[PDB]
Amino acid sequence: ALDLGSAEAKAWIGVENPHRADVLTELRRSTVARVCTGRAGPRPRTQALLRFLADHSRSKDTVLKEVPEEWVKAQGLLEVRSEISDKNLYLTRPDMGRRLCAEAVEALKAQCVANPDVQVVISDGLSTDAITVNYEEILPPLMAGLKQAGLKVGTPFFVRYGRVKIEDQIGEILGAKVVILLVGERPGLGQSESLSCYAVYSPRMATTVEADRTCISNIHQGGTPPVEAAAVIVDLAKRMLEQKASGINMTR
Amino acid sequence: MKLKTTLFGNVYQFKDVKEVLAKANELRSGDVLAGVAAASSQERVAAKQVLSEMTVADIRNNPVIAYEDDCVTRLIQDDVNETAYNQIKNWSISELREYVLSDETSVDDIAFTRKGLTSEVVAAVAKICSNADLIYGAKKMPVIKKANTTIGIPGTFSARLQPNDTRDDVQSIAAQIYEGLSFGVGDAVIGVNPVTDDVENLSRVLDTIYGVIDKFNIPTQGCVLAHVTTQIEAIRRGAPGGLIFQSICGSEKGLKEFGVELAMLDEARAVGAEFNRIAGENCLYFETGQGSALSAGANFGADQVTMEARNYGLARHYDPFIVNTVVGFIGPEYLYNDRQIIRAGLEDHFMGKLSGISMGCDCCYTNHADADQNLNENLMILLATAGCNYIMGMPLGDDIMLNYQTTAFHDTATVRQLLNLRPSPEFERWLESMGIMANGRLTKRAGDPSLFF
Amino acid sequence: MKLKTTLFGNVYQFKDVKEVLAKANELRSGDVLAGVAAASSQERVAAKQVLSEMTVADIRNNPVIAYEDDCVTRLIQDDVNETAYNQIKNWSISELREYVLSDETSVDDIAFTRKGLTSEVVAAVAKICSNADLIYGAKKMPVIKKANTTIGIPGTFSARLQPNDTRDDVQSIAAQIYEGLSFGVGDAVIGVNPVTDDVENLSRVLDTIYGVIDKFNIPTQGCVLAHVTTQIEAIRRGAPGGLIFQSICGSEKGLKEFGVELAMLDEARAVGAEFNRIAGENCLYFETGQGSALSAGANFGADQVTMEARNYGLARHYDPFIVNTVVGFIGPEYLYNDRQIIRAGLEDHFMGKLSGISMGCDCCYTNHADADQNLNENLMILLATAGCNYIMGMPLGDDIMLNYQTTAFHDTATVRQLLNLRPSPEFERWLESMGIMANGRLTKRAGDPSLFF
Amino acid sequence: MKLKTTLFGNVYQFKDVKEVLAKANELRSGDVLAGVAAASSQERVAAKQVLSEMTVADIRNNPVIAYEDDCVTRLIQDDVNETAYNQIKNWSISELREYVLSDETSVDDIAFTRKGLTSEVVAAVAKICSNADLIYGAKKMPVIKKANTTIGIPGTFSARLQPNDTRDDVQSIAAQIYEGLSFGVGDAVIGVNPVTDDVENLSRVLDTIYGVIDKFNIPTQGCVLAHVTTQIEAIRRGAPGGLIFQSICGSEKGLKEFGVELAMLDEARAVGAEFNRIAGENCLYFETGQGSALSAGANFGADQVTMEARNYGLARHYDPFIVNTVVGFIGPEYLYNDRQIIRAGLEDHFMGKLSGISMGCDCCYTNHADADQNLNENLMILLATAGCNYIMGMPLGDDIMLNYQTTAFHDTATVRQLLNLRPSPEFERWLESMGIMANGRLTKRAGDPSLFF
Ligand code: B12
Ligand SMILES: [N+]
Ligand SMILES: [N+]
Ligand SMILES: [N+]
Repeated sequence: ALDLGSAEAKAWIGVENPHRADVLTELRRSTVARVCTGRAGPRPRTQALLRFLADHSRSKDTVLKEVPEEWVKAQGLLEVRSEISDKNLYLTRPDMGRRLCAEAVEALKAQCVANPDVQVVISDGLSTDAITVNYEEILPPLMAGLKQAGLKVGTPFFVRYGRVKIEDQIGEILGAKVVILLVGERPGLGQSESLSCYAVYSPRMATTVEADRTCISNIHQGGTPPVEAAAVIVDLAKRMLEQKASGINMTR
Repeated sequence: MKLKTTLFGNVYQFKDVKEVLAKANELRSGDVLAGVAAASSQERVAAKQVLSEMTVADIRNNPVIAYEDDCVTRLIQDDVNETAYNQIKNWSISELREYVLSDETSVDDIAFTRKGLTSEVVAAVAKICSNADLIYGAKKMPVIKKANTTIGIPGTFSARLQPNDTRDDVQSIAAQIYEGLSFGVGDAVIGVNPVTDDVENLSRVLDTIYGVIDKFNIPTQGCVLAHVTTQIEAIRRGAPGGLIFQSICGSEKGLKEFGVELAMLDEARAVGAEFNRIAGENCLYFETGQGSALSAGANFGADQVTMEARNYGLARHYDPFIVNTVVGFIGPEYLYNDRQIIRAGLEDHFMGKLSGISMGCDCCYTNHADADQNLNENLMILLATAGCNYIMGMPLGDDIMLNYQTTAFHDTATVRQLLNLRPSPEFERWLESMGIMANGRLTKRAGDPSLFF
Repeated sequence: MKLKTTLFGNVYQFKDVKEVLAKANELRSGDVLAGVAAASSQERVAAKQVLSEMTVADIRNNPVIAYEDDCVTRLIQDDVNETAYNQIKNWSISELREYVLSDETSVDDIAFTRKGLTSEVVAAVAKICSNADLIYGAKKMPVIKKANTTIGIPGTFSARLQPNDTRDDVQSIAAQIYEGLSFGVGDAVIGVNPVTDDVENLSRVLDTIYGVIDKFNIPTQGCVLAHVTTQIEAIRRGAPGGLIFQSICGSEKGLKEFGVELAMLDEARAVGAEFNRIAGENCLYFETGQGSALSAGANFGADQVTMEARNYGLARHYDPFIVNTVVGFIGPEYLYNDRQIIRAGLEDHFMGKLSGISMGCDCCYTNHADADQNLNENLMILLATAGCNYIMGMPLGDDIMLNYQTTAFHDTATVRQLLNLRPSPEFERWLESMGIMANGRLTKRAGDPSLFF
Repeated sequence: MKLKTTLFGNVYQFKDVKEVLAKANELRSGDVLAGVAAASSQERVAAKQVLSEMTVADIRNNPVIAYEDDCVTRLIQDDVNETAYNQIKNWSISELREYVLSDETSVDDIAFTRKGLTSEVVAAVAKICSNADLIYGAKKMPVIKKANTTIGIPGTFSARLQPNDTRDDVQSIAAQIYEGLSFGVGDAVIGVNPVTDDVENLSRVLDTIYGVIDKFNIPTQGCVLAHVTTQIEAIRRGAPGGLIFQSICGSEKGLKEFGVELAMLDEARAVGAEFNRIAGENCLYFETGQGSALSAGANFGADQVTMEARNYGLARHYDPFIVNTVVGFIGPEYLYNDRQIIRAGLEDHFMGKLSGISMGCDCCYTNHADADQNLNENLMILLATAGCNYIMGMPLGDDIMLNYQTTAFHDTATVRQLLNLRPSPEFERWLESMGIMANGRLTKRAGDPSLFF
């Protein structure tokens, strides 16, 4: 008996007659990649393929699950959304996900801190799990360090059905010096909690290019710890404010 | 020139060449998102017929982006051999398609004919080609390059070892390297996608890659697929140089989206000649894929197949060692399902081979698109019969960092033994001495990464 | 045996082997129409894991139809080599899949192992096989038969000449014959699907086929795909007999739908031995396809893949010259789109080669299905790499009578020249004598039907 | 480094690297005329031993002309792969010679090692190499290039058709063209040395060459060996361009003597990419020869072997299709007799192959030198065993215009049939289609120019 989602199935070694089986367990402990699964001729082994399909079924489910309306309110966040109305349209209209809706822009100028130096924006993107799993672990330490020996920190708000380029409109609307977008990356096979950070200095919808942003990706327990990522994002925004540049326009 | 035809008694008129190029495309979600797709199957066929009756001069003199407004257009137009163009300028695209597909057309004939083409003409041929047309046409157009291994020889099949980690951890990266080498993967390159973009990260990943290369005297090359500027910087400061990588887009505004100038690629060519550990003459690596120009708002009303062909005209200028499209890397907003991803992978490889570059393909998909791993195995075999220069390799095709599924190390060994294909002759010699391969097939002790210990 | 598994902490219960076999299938419209498909992708993987842990005895002892209630079940069960069965009765379906795919497993190893299998066990292995598994596994399982041509030799590729007409007009049928021969098509069989099912019409078409065969001394065989009863009567009356055809189903109720008794197949074997112009020892021809058992209400709660596998255990008893699935002949109610038709094509061919029959495939689709001609070109190449024994051939693939689209005459020549495959050695010698083929490639005058005049 | 050695108890002091390189040369009249030769055979061996003990860095850091004072020195120094240099900078010239000659050293080993060398280091190895060393070392160092023909493949042997005339008469030039083609000569290039240096005369000769090329569809390329400026202007005006030629020298003062700027070679590369009828990527042609730098007073106290080696480091920067030394073209003031001309021929070819250029040799002599036609036949065979890429060809070797004697059309056919060497594979296919060659040998009707009529 074996649960394909169990840790025992994830740590399975499939090499039949190994040269050094102890070394194989050393490689298996060294990576999350599906190594040391063996082979059946030149094809993958049966159990390794079965776990692949079981992980794909779980990954395809996380694509359409939205962060509940009660969760974003439980964090005391102002929820707002782009021009997208549902996740089916979100997958086919990236342009509509890069523009705030008509009620979105008005809600921003009404409830958010005007002309901040660091504006934090949290959005679902393509991974709800990247938001709900990593939030409480990264947001308190991020918004502390931005304030401890800090500056004018804007008001947080959640953007539903949002893409990365929508942070150029947010910085233009609020006049923010630095815009920090925490967004869930597209779902992987073994996990779907990967959170990313895209930061740009004083963005403009008409001139800001994608290379003007600094990217910190793979923020999760398997990757960069959300606590560890909070300290480096605060340090980043400090350097983007000192240098008055972001993306490839920064030194080192 | 004619921009109109009559199909079943109904007249189908089009505005310009850019609309004819776009509406002749097979149906994909990207052309609908751009508003340039045909409204029905009749107008798509009508657009193909009008496109097939246009001449090479009609499409060369009408680039989707003007000469004076786009440096990629200038590079494509400036690199045209005008003698080869004047020979074929009056050929209709229907005649150029039959010319490429003809068994009376040799490889040397195409070698001179493709110099009279532009990327717009290359895309025009792929639009009026069936899936078997794209496969057989590309098979008779091999492109051979040499770094520390020779790639693209008919009867051979290479693969890139892709060991990505969520934190660029050198223990996780090395573990996937020993797994890929045990399956015969890595004759294209051992290329790492970096989760960061700092210079000290790249050198640490490169030192790990080349520590394995120098340990077992592996004939191959290393690469970290960060931005080209920080690649140049790390190599300029002592990091071992092999292949220099940069993502490219078919327009100037698309290059500005990636932060890339054409002078950066000239510098990468000069840094490789002074620093890189490459025995051959080719050391550059580009990656493409349909939908990049549309994502950057830099397609200018052109379809994603024409814009993808402009990638190949830009890459041909720098004579790279390898180019591969990442056919299903972005999402379903540009390529929705199995049918569109296979069609794009066949188009991209055919256009890359017609452009004269060492065209490979990352047969891949994402988890928010309508596809599964059976799609990767379908396309990897179709492209292999088309003479695809190389594919990617990861443990079971599961990328723990890029959050997508590509081909497994099993998949390269499967294709090689199914179609009786060998690796690069330099790499095959190493696998034989390592006891991993014999007569192109994996030995009993192959597929075991603990063999290197 | 276990009818249960825990996936992600969730317990999945399954009724019997019939439900596990059905739900382990990849998603297809026929299983949804049959009410036997998995409710979710999670249950589908659960059914695969439960299926992988069941032994060969679990599925051999649990056929989808009872022995005492179905003559096909009796034929499959009585033909089992019991010594080979006892060697593998304790193996799980997971161990049998790894045994088939193993490079340490030779053709002679499978030659004896397959005799201990039943059709339900053959379907079980295919359900837990990926698309590349079905391709590589079928490639290492060649089945060679011989009539007037030898088929199935690795490195060869045959093709059926299919000249159909709306009124069985022999002049229209003969026109398509010269078209196919000019492309190298016809080494499998020159088989005509008849509009009428009368004896004199069948004999008239046969005289036309063999008039061309005798005039140019073509090493091949003729056939008219009518009912087996009227084929036998026409041959008894003096019509030239080559291959004797009959459509088959995987259940006794399914055979009754076609009006076929098992004694009719014994008679066709006895008539062929007395009358047919065949040099080899194989002279029978069967066609299959998923959905036929469900169309007749004769699947009895089983999925269309397990029922299709039962066609092969039945056909193996008569050792025919050629068998081929008509993968997308019926409609989208059984196989909806490109993904399902490709999957079924790889399934049917792998199951046929595992059962030991000369398995081909009619790569085809209907106009009310979600498919086009680029699908046929994708599947023919994937199956050719899998060692498919033969495909069909019509001018551009358009059947003017059966109202569907198969592969073109161009398609066989493309496959052969793309993959370096030859025709049947006897037929290739004839094409070389006719100046149609040299070194496995079409000559300059090939593809021209006026060459025979 | 040591500038001194004790030979037979006698201390030999040398001034700098320039004197050691010059005195280590074998005895030739040019070095005596240059005042740089060794005073005795004892000092010559002393200069060889001192040269053998100096490292690669000693000679790389001591070019015969300063960097800031010579653009050729800058081009040679800037093209050095510094990573490959640091691997070998501490090796002595003795260890580098044994490294080149080693059977454990592969072509790919030298492919990277040669990038860390300079022209002065290339000459250093040749000075301490015997005649068989120069032959075996150059044989294991093949350089393959491709225009419309592929040249340099081991087992092949090419030849330049050289039809010169005293008045550039095209009818006399065309007569020699049919003579050479009837012997299998012309796969390297059909290059005419022109009496006049005007544009219309150049274009008239080009139209004559390509009129023969286009009539019989000959896979080759035409050239008129005039100045590079008038070649470019003629091609810009519409004359058919194949190879663009220019004589080169190993110093900036030497290039000024010919009236050549390095920008002129950049322009010929850019003009060839826009106009020339070349299928491959190589279209440039350079000719060299010892004594040219001393003739222009542009050797600056260096010997003619080190100056000739600098032609190759310059030519390598432009990656031409063919380079060849004209070994005995000038007179006895630089190369006196048979022994010196044979030695220089082996020297020049070995140094060219070590530098990575498609090295040929015009085995020739003048009538005021101490040589005859038996010398040309000795050197052509020694160089053919050394893998010489090509030689010249004239009727019996008599140049009616250049007033010297090279190799005959018979000479290429003799070499090929004596050593079982083939022509360029594209050209060999054409000779077989013309009934001139079968199985690498001249047919009965070969050698007859009236065959083309
Ligand atoms: C898909 C993808 C791309 C796509 C983006 C197009 C698209 N519509 O998605 C393409 C193929 C163009 C791409 C290109 C590059 N990418 Co990228 N990309 C990804 C990937 C896999 C997903 C990001 C994601 O899920 N975003 C969430 C979604 C909801 O947001 P989105 O608005 O749909 O997508 C936007 C961003 O993803 C952004 N983007 C994508 N890649 C990169 C890279 C950088 C440095 C920046 C600032 C932005 C950026 O562009 C999109 C349009 O706004 C990540 C890997 C990961 N797991 O995070 C790597 C990743 C972010 N990319 C990366 C790199 C290295 C690049 C390149 C710089 C490569 C190169 N050498 O040129 C380029 C240039 C990017 C640019 N300046 O425009 C690295 C970042 C390293 C770092 N710490 O800076 C990552 C982490 C992984 C990798 N190695 O590929 N990428
Ligand atoms: N693109
Ligand atoms: N069936
Ligand atoms: N020289």
